[PDB]
Amino acid sequence: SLVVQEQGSFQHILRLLNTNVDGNIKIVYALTTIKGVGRRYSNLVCKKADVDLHKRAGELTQEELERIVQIMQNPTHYKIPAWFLNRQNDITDGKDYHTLANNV
Amino acid sequence: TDDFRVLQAVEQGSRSHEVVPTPLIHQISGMRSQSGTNRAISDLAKLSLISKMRNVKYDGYRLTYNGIDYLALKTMLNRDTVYSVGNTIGVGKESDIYKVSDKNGNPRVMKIHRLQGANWMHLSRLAANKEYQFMSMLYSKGFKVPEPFDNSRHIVVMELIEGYPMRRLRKHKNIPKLYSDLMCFIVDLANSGLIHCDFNEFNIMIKDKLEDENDCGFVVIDFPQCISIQHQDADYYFQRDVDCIRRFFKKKLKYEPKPDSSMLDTEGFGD
Amino acid sequence: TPVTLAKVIKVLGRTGSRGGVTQVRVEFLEDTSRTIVRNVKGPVRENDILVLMESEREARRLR
Amino acid sequence: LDQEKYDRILKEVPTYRYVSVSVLVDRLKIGGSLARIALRHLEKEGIIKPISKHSKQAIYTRA
Amino acid sequence: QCRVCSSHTGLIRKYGLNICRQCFREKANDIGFNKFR
RNA sequence: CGGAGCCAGCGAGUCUAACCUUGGCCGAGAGGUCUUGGUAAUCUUGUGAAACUCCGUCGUGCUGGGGAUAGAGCAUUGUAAUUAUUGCUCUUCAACGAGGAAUUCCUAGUAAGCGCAAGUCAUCAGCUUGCGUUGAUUACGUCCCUGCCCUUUGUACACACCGC
Repeated sequence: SLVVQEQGSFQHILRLLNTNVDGNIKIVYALTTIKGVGRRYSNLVCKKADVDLHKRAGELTQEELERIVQIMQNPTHYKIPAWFLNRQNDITDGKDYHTLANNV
Repeated sequence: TDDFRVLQAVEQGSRSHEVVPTPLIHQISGMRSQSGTNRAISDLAKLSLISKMRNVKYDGYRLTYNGIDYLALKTMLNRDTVYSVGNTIGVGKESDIYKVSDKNGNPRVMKIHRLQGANWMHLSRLAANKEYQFMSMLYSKGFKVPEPFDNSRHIVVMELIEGYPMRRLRKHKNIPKLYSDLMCFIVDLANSGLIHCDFNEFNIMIKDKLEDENDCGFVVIDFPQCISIQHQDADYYFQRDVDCIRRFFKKKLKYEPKPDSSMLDTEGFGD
Repeated sequence: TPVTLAKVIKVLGRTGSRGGVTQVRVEFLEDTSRTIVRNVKGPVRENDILVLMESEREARRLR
Repeated sequence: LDQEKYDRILKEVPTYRYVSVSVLVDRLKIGGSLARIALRHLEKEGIIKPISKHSKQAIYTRA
Repeated sequence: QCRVCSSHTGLIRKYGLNICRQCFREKANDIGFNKFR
């Protein structure tokens, strides 16, 4: 494609949800680094956030990190239904949880 | 005492001729009547301790692997050894390894050798004697190695050692001293005049005493691979030992040598 | 490097311990007057061409 | 870091008589993914000339 | 389950005929599967 | 990995029962609903299998290889699924960087890779058998090892002495 070149402006290692993320992989496979989040989960989250996933995680603005975190604490409000989450139909609360990385 | 003595007598009625007929086992025993000899031979044959070869006009008795070890047990009743038999850990090629126990209750290792009529037995005997003498040479030189108890004509009974192989050992803290150890020990091998070509991961056995005093040792079992330095191909054998240590410490322990390793030309000024 | 060019003229049979090597009678290609006996590892039919290095070496038998 | 990786492609590709997928990652500046983006971009510019194209390896030539 | 002569050892359980491989080769010359090749 | 192309054959199928199922709607799927065809070279079936072909994503990093282990729920057969029968969804991502002493099988569509079908089948295979797709290397020599025999005949010391 078109070689879109950036004069610096990317950070090597970002940190999100209290966990270090390498800002050089694709954003799916850079957010796969944290616990409780796999390939298809980060993929569907960034498709609901409309993130270009052929772009690396160094070329990602923190506003999209805020969007990804908003889908983290709101998966069921952003049209990602109950089959896709970690703890569906709990016994303690009866709800559907997606247990995050450092909150296990 | 008496039945074991007569079974020792027919053991000694084997080193006279080839495949032994019936009246020689009658008369070498020198017992009273037809009863003891014939019912003993039938007890042998029903327990497969003896076999019948009937070559024309000629009865004969064929000893298999079964009816020997009792005498070895009797030979080891003489030498204070094993009372209880049987726990399978390892069925090797030229030996079958069992875990046994004495009257004292300590577990030991019983390597029976199966390498018929005389030659299977006798070559198992030569193998056991050769390995016992090699163990004696290693312990006399001072190599850390299991201590031999006895070599009951073709069955070697030795100690048990609390070790596990290095393939399941992730690393230790003192990796460069372990590399200097596994270099200097092959140096000591070349200073013995020998090269153990199978110096692999499954050979080297580590006993683990503590985590503070660090007073431990090693166990090296490479017996049908040790080759004298005078032979045709010992150069790359030594180099395979050195380089298997180095490639394991690069692959597993992620350690590269800062001092250069010894060559065969380095160790030619040794022994 | 002397590249000896050779000609298979007469096969002698199958030798070697494993029964793999072949004794081959050789017409030397550059000079017809040399007839050598050589040892060949591999399939050879009559009137084939070999590439030896020494015309002067001859080995009696093998085991 | 845009003006001190990108133009070395424009110096090296006219130097190299043979430009393919993994004889252009070898300069140790770039990844193996964006290298093919630079390949197609030099196709569009014209320094890279297509010889043959496959989905795993693509052969080109300098201009 | 052998429903013919109580001969569970080696039932041929295919197609419900349920004959043991001993008695199947007893009755092999009644069905027609015989030796050709 | 993500799309696309979509190539076979051996089988096998229901009665006094619930077999093989085409198609249509619902469900992310598992699956469910409604029927229809076939007792069979007819329907399932042209079994649109897998490996394969092409194009994009990846970029050598225990990696986007691996999928062991574990959590959560949802469905199917079974009276009964707990030590989970099994299927589906997300997550947790372990040893394992071509493997020792030693070991097995093999000469053309054979090996090897691949899946499918039939019996085990109430549910699943990593069990067994046949089928088809792609399709090497290298012998066509040997008794040198491993043995297996086939023989030839030096012979029984026809059982001798002893030291013991």
